[PDB]
Amino acid sequence: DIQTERAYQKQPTIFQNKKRVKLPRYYKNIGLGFKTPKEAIEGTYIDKKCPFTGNVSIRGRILSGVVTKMKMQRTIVIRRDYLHYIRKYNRFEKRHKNMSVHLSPCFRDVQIGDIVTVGECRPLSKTVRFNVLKVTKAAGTKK
Amino acid sequence: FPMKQGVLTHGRVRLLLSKGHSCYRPRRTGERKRKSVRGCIVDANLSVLNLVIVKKGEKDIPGLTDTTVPRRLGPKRASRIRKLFNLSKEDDVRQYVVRKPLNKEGKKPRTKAPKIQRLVTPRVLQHKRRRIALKKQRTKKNKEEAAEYAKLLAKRMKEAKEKRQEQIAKRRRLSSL
Amino acid sequence: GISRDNWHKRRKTGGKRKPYHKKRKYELGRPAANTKIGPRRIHTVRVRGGNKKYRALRLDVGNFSWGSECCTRKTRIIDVVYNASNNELVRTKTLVKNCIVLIDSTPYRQWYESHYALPLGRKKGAKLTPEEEEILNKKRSKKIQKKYDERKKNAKISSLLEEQFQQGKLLACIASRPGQCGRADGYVLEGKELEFYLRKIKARKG
Amino acid sequence: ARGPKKHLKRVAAPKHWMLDKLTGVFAPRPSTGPHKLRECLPLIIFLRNRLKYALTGDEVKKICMQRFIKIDGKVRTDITYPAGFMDVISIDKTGENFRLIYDTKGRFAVHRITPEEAKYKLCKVRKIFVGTKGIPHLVTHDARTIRYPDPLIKVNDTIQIDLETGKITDFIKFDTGNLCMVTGGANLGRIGVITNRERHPGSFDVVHVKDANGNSFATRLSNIFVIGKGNKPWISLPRGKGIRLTIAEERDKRLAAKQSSG
RNA sequence: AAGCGUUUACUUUGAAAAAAUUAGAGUGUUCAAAGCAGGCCGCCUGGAUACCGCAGCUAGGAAUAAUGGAAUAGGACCGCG
RNA sequence: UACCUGGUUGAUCCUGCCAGUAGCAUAUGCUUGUCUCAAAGAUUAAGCCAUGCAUGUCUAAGUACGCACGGCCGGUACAGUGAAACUGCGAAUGGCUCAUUAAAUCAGUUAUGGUUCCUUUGGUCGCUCGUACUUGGAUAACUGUGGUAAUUCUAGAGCUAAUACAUGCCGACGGGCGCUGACCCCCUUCGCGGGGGGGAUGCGUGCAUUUAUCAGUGGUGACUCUAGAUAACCUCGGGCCGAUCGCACGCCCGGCGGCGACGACCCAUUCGAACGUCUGCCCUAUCAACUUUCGAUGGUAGUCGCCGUGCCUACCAUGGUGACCACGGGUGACGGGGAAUCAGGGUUCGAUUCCGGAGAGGGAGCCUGAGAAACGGCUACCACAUCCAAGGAAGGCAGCAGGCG
Repeated sequence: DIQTERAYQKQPTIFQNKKRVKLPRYYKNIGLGFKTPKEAIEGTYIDKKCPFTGNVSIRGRILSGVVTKMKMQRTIVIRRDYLHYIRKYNRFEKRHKNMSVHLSPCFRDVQIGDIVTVGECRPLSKTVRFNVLKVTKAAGTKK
Repeated sequence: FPMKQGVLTHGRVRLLLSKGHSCYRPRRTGERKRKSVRGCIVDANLSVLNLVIVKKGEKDIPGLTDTTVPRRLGPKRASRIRKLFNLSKEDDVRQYVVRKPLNKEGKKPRTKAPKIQRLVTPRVLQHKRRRIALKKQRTKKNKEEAAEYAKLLAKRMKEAKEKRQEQIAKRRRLSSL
Repeated sequence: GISRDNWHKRRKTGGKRKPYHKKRKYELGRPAANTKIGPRRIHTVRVRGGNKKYRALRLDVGNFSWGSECCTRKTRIIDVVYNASNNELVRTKTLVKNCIVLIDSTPYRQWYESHYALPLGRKKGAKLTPEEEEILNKKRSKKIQKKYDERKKNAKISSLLEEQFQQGKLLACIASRPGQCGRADGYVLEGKELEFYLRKIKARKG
Repeated sequence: ARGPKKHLKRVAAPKHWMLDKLTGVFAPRPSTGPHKLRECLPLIIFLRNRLKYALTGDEVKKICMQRFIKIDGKVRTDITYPAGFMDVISIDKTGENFRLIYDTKGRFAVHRITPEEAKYKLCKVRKIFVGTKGIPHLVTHDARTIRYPDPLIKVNDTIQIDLETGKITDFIKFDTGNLCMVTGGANLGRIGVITNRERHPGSFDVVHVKDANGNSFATRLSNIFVIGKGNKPWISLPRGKGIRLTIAEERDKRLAAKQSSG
């Protein structure tokens, strides 16, 4: 079922080994007026790199992006189309800085084309410094 | 090339040294430098041998047994004066100082005495009573500083309880509206 | 030795960076501890900022927390059973963080028949002839019999723990880092956490 | 550079000292202390460049050895002491007490105060930390960690202290409708009243400051010092009184003094 | 008075954008370049101001450039067992 | 200041470049009276350096038995300078240059809620429960032996001091409190039983750290924040509780007090440093597919680190990027603020006095020191290179001047 990794998988805050006679879970609000999702509380998973149920806090900047790849485990790759004006030739240039953000399995139905706001945090790997905060649905296509 | 301690060689080796070890003076603080030293063993490839006579012989050499070199510097710490002169804690050390006669041509015969270190002095007793006074003064200062804060803490905990007593009075008015 | 620098390797694409400076003193990496079990021996190292760290080479001290009653003793360490990091450290006796090891139970046993005075384990046929701990179980007054009766009803032990105490050996986890501070503290395995690793030892042994 | 800076170029220092290029390449680097690097004032500039007491910098070295300059009760022997906002450099025997307040411009001004004013300060607390024994600590902008406070002082508040005991005396709280002055930047020297406080999530907070003549302008929360309760300051004001009138009106008052005197 | 808004590109304001250098108030170093003075029987004063590109924060507008709401109806709203 | 003329033809109008036109930097040639500022080895050689010099420093507040001086009032040690030496801080600052470097440096907004911090400032510094009227023994200077061809080379014998080095307490200190808790007192029940108080003995009871839980004084936009207690840990290659010194000087009948310096256990300040986010860089398709068990892309668990991280290690997935130009190559590319020419739009330069990065011939490694992978600091090798008695020693001017190419 769960805890298929090498060591024991649990939240560092919780403790269930006290003398008995559902498992307790610890979470946190994120700030800047973003809600806490329902399944991060309801679920039984753990993730130390999640800004809701892990030892990481969002600080600095908060930006957005659109998902283009998901072929990794527990993280995705986003696309960031931004426009830059050139002073000499008075026209715009199409540039993007695609980079990976850590998608926790707190969200389940994540598809292509979804706009996802993202928050700066401490570096958790070589190049990722971001985590998925909340996921908005795509333009239509409910089915 | 001077010889070394414990190198256990016989020829000529270059060895790095450090502070706290002999045969190398640290010019910069903690600098490492190799130095050509000789082995700890003695052989015929030597120029000067340094010998220390521990057991005196039966016959009399006129070089060291005849002429006894007087002491250059006596003890300076008052405890070594107590060790040398067999002094207790109560007897005075100032009268038992080791002075030296000083005389030369053109000047009067003088005498000089060392400045005794770690001697019982009412100056350091003034320092000893001062550092325990600051222990007294800081104990008294923070005790009253906490006492005035406790009354200041007792100053809010009555208005804050009354502030909630006025607020719990306020919820009763809205319940009867 | 080893250098702790991000710029010595490739980009996210695959290109190789061109460094602009030599390895610095704040890019320092020293050889690993790789401690063993024996007499106590701490080696000190000077670190960045004028502080100190304590490197363990052979260590026997360890203060391990019993979770259900929150009491810990500095109990001897004897061996290594399983480590979640490397299978070589399973066989080579080393203690790093998060090591599942076998420890003696007796310092926690002494507290149990002293504060609570209830027999746990203690297979019949053998009795303590020095009679030191029967004093710890007998000679009760009137109003302390009420207190020890209260402890009797509030000491329902788990069935998994008693089997582990029957052999005298307990399982412990290394929460602290002996490489940094020289201490190999942790907490004793209990309940579901202990139950997971008894399946894991058989999964590797066969 | 294998360590921190110790020297200071004459030109590399920011504008608010009005240092001059023709004298020397270097400048007196402020040492380590309770105030900033670009918001302080070393004592050598305070006496040589402003007060016209000396001609060379070596005279300032002699003065501190002659037990004359005392700072808030403690005689500092370092002529490069970083002295920021509201420090009394108090002359002993002539009695001229000086208080470092910003001028209407970005500079400092020579300001004579009476000894009754110099016995105390107003200080602005920065943070509250619970001490190791549950002791609330107040840390000022010049880092005066005074324990056992009146807790009604909050994060963005100010404290009135005494200097012969090192303890606080009174406080002024951050209420909407209080006086204000910008401590740093292009609007350095703007004395006005607070008209509205706005809190913005995540980023820095902004407080609108209203001039007595009606000139309302915005100031960020870290760039604010309150000087008094309502419209009654607890400190003194230099000439100009922190108005920052337009540059066209400066020349109109400049020629008023010239033609009247000749 | 405190909080919320289908997203941007746009436009405007505000802090910030390190000095000297860009323009530029004052001043007979005999003009002048430069420089931060000087004048009166201790004072008056100054050493301003303007720009600070791009990206980011902030606050008013949705005209214009897009985006789609719901159509096998699991579409909105007040509600019940 | 939004400008031009001549040149193809027997003779015109156009395209078009060239030639003239004016500043902007460098050199050369001629010539030069005054006077105020004044660039100035980088272009090719970040090539090499003879010579001399750039970090040493003593106050009353660390050591003075050097008459080298010096007071005569001595026997109660040192009047006071005081060479030199032991001991702390700095020498990681500064000056020079741009070799190297193309999202890398660097420039603007940001965060350490993911760490340190020498010195300075604001505070705790009798909070701990177990010879102090001051512990111990080693040394430099000095006396004496010199060894060597040569050095800022070094030892043997006699010592002596520590704010160098180890050990460690008088006072606080008599009790407040949690446990083991013997035992005692009171009420009720026929009684067992139930309930409420007192308490012997010992252990533990500061700060800082390590493991673990309970409840939730004070704040942040959010803590696994700070803080309280419970149960233990305190590294012998240790953490503080002044085993330091100097200047006036007082109160009681031996006991009490002052002004400091210095260094300290810890929390804040400052100068910072490093890790992070977004945005911005010259040319190249005669570079189209690049990278990946020789971490390339994420996860789990560990090691190091000042901490977060494939920074590194074993196992899981083969991914990550590119035609929105990836990878690769070149760059007479350190970057920026900026400078020149200009209607405007730009172009070119920017090593050069300011900021940030790098470095001292080249990489590799390192002690001390808070701070260096330093180089007017070391350890090796390579290229160069000094003395030599042939045994060996000794060096880094892309610093100041200056010398050669």
